[PDB]
Amino acid sequence: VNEVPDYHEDIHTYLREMEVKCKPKVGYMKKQPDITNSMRAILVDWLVEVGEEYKLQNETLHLAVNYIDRFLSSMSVLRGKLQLVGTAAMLLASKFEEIYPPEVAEFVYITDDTYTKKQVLRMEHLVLKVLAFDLAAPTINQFLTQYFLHQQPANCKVESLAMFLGELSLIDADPYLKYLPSVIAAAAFHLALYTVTGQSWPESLVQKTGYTLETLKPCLLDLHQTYLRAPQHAQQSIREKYKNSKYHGVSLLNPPETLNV
Amino acid sequence: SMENFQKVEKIGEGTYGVVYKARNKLTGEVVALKKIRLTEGVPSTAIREISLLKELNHPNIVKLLDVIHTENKLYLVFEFLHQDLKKFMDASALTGIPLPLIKSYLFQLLQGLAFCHSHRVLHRDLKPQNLLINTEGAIKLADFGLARAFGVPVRTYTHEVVTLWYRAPEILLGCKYYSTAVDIWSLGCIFAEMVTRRALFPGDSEIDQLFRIFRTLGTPDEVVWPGVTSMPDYKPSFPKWARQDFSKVVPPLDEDGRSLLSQMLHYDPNKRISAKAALAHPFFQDVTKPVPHLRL
Ligand SMILES: CCn1cnc2c(Nc3cccc(Cl)c3)nc(N[C@@H]3CCCC[C@@H]3N)nc21
Repeated sequence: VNEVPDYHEDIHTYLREMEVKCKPKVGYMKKQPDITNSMRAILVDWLVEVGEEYKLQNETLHLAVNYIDRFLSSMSVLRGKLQLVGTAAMLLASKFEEIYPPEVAEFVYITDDTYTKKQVLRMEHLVLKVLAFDLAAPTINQFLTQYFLHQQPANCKVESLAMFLGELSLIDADPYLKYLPSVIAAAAFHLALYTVTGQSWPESLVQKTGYTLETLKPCLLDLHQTYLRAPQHAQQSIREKYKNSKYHGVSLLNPPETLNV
Repeated sequence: SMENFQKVEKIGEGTYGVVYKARNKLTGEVVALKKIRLTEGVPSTAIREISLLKELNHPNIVKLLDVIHTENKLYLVFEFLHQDLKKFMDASALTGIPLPLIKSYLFQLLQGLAFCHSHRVLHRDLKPQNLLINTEGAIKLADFGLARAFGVPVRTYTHEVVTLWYRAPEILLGCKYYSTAVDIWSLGCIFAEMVTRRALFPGDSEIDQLFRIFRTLGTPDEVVWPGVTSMPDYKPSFPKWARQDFSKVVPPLDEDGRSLLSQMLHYDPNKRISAKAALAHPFFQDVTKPVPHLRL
């Protein structure tokens, strides 16, 4: 009943549909005159830090990122205001998803008084207007937790390693903006399964999703490379986070040298 | 937008905001306005209601028509409905509600609830004050202030949920997780209430509520509900009341109604009937949609 057997299939179908409607414009960053993929990389890494400081759910982070990409898909923003957008997004996400959201005043504190409370609250309203209140977006995590139900024997290092890889994809718009949440989550699940147990993407998820190892190959290649290059990446907050016992220190596990794909 | 609406009268106060009846001057449409005043920005209560109700279009869920964002206030424009079920039950206190109407309203509430659960949404406050009815014979789920989008499987959500009288045993006993079953419990308490015109478990505290439920359905043990003996707020010193016949719990109800109600009030959330399966139950064999019997 906690896995809602009577409804999980209707819910998966619904999320596949919404995934397409909540998609950011794939090539939004070139039409932004003052900001770059490098600057958004810095911002997402900062949000991961904020999430660990205030002990927020991982879903909260994934949602915030979705709100940011959609807002920037239609609104030009100067480099000096990118942090104000990102802070409002995290406030909106916490209000939606958290049992105990932090107060507005703590969202002002974590910006080092770069912005006023009046500014944060007004940016909240503008983000709502731009998104037309469509805040219940599907995320990588929403698919991943469903996929986890198809394990022979459930395995905690598999689950935490898929979460970590999914989270890594949030930092790099190029090229993860061209892949849908359900696909990135499928690549991350297969890659975690293989790395830990040597197993592959099961026939039961071929049946649920329609996705095969061949249709996942493109995203699965980019994600392999991201995993390999992670100790060298300019932003390290996710690797640091997944050292914790809470996530079974999975960022210490060595990636495989090759895929067999 | 706001200059086309003419306020008619106040209706009353909800979970949050205040509700008015009003008229669209150009179009003729009668609507219900929920006014929310703008401390902390936009309340999470409204963020959830607005986002979830925009996604949910069904004939047994109240329709959200527009959001008017005047930066000093927020106005929610809704289809107008003539009464709630609670008030209608008082208007039928002597006389009763005819059985074909109870059957119709239970059937429609299950359709609406099945639709919520298929779209990843938990109501959380299903009671007769939150169920709205019209002249043509419809009933609709309303008030999504306490609602919440869930994941599969569910995580730990807020504990301080559902009005006391309609609150499921798994919430009362402090379980880590609750799911869709919580809304079915409430709907079962309501079905009994339509038949009887008085609440089925009217407790005055968390512990009295629990004791009233155990007195009617039996104190649960490990055979009827595996795990109950280990729940955080279970106490070995609870009294062990015997379970009474359901023919005594709701005396006027036929054999089919009793079957359905027992299945909706099952102790174990894993065995409790789903809204989707309840639509196929023999109770609804002959169902229709008559108009209410009194004026609204
Ligand atoms: C916002 C969606 N909505 C549409 N129509 C609504 C409504 N209708 C009426 C009209 C006249 C009497 C009554 Cl009890 C309800 N009441 C209503 N809420 C009131 C608020 C407190 C009094 C009881 C009822 N739940 N909400 C309604």
